[PDB]
Amino acid sequence: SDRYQRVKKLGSGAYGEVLLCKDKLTGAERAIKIIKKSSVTTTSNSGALLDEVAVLKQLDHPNIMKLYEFFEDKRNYYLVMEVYRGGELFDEIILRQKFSEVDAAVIMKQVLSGTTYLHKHNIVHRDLKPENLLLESKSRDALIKIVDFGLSAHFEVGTAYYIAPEVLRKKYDEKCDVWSCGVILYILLCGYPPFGGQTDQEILKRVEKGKFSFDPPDWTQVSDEAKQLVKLMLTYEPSKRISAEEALNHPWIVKFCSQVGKHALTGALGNMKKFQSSQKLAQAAMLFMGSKLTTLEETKELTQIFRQLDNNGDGQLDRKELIEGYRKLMQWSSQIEAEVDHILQSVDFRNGYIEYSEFVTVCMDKQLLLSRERLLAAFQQFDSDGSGKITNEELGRLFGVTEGEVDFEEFVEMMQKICDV
Ligand SMILES: CCN(CC)CCNC(=O)c1c(C)[nH]c(/C=C2\C(=O)Nc3ccc(Cl)cc32)c1C
Ligand SMILES: [Mg+2]
Repeated sequence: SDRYQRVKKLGSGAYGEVLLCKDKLTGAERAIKIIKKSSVTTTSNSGALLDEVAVLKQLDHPNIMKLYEFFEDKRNYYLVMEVYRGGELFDEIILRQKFSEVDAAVIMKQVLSGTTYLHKHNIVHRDLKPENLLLESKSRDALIKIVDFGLSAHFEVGTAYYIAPEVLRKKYDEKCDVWSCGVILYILLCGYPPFGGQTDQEILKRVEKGKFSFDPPDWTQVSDEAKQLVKLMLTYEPSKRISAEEALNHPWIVKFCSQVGKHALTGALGNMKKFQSSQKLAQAAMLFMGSKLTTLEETKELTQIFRQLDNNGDGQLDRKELIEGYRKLMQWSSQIEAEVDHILQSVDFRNGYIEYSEFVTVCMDKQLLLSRERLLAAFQQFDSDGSGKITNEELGRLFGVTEGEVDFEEFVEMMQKICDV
């Protein structure tokens, strides 16, 4: 009943899910965020909201996400945005064999130019983090695109490393983005966050205290200009913190963007590889457990659905009935659903009238088997030593940010049984 055809989920953003969709008109792919109106409280009014939307539609900067369309109906708001296929910035950094302060400045000039442009348009990101730094494509010269900013003044519904102390007190302005930028920069220069901890609670307590250091051996050979910039961006008092524009024009950016010898960041890069891979493995594990719970829920639900459609109570359904049941699971357009059911009837199978419980298992086993192969990818990027095992300590960092050795098979079993316990 619209213009877009859903292809798949890309992931999550502030206030809702982001779907890869096909524009039926031109065939072009778009990233579409859906904000379910029930999931938000409006803290302003429709005119104020639509005013920001009009500003968001006008943003045209090389380092800033483009917004094509904003529309709505009774249930949802829809934001139609560009798809970026270069991946997250830090996932690309950790593929490198070398990294210098020049490289760090070339990155930060882009982040700071975009952030300066947002602030000039009175737009605040408010949750700026590396995952919101997307490479536009796989092109060699791909630009960093900042995504997911805006709308914080209009809606109310890891990431703890990047949050300004004033945001924790819910009394902030655009200066909060400068702090997040300063955290990202700190990590670029030494490879670990300035405010650490094993849990969100621990991290945030360090954030609110506001103390950090430039420790040896990491910070020894870092330029005086870089440390000064970090200090200015991580100034505790928002009113005394430098602006995005002043950071952009800071001597460190000017000096290092005019060009890797005297200012290599080899140790930083090694740390970043460990930092990013462990973060991505925690994320993958959370998503896997997330998927396992959803699969068990939808299993029981689809069984109840099919049971109601089973008029004679023989535990069997034909193709058309199966489709009707699949439709009802989504409710808890028709052209796409028939494909998934038919492709699922391949393993199910000829007779035309099948036991729906078998359809249920085969349907969800394909969900569980798909979940593993996504966790596996993250496990492989994490497995920097040749062991193919995760230690109890590494596993402690994982579960301690989630809710003497173990291989991938044992790891999966440890998580699937945790979804039972
Ligand atoms: C479970 C792994 N999953 C892949 C399905 C997460 C990895 N992310 C993506 O593949 C992805 C891609 C290719 N693009 C995006 C997100 C985009 C995107 O491409 N454009 C865009 C604009 C605004 C906002 Cl808020 C978010 C986005 C994402 C999250
Ligand atoms: Mg029947």
